[PDB]
Amino acid sequence: GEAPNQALLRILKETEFKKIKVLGSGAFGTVYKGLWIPEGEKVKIPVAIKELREATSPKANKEILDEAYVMASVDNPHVCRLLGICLTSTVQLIMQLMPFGCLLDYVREHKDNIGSQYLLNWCVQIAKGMNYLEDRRLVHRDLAARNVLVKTPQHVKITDFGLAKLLGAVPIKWMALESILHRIYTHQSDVWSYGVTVWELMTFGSKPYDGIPASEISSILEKGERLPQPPICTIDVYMIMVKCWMIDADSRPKFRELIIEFSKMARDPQRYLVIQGDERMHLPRALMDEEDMDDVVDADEYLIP
Ligand SMILES: */C=C/C(=O)Nc1cccc(-n2c(=O)cc(C)c3cnc(Nc4ccc(N5CCN(C)CC5)cc4OC)nc32)c1
Repeated sequence: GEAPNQALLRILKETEFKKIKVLGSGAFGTVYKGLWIPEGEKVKIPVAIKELREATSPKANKEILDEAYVMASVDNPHVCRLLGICLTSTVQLIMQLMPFGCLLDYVREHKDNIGSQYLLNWCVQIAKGMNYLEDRRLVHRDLAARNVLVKTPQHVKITDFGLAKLLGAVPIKWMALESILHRIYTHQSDVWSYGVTVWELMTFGSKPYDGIPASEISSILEKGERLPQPPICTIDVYMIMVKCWMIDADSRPKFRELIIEFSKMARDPQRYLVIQGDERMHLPRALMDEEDMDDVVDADEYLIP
């Protein structure tokens, strides 16, 4: 029924990479900004290293390992890549560094400077990665603006696959109704989450259903209520979100369709999003935690035979 998964999982020596700074902390683990030099080859790769702070807990490791298994098995420009695993006292995940951080943080921080062309483009990129997930048959089960990371302001990537699962087999606000009521997840259910994600970007990081109980949420959706149209949004952009939130999953648009629609819009962005001073805005040595190296290469340019 299924093809063999012939992805390579790479084991790395601790000496190979160094941790420079702490990006985030808490719960099971903390993730570090880092530099990785691979073996014999003389290149330096910027990495995000995530490791379990609380030593080893036998229950805990399954989640970290599963994340690695899924990450290794994916190759796409708009999906985040796992370089290696380090089997120390604590399992360590070495991943490509997304220098500009969380997409959700980014829109909130830069809302004054984010143009329509960037927004439509981000929408296209997320759909492309998500469609790739669909080709895989993997389901994100947790797609949100928070789970998209930006490598350059013009290039974002889907992330947080730890909960990811194969088709067949909490972020209640992002969840589809079929997921809330019946714990059912499908690529189409994923599409609904994509719509909430699009809404977050359009609203520049606003919180959906703010001040609403999750307990409340199923009824509201059952009621047929949905998220409001964003001020920047034209009816054409808003309608796409609405289709994503339709109760009948098959009725909802496919990611492959979503890529098509957003691109057409991206072709003439001002028509579909109206934002004050759209024309004016601009969005971004240059390496941190090291002075020495100009041998740096992005993970993306670093390929493995
Ligand atoms: C979206 C919320 C969020 O903070 N997510 C987050 C926090 C910390 C680390 C990561 N994170 C990963 O979990 C996994 C990978 C692969 C990853 C890759 N690259 C980054 N880059 C990155 C994230 C966050 C930050 N900051 C620093 C400044 N601080 C105020 C905000 C968060 C910086 C950064 O690279 C500079 N993060 C990753 C995700």
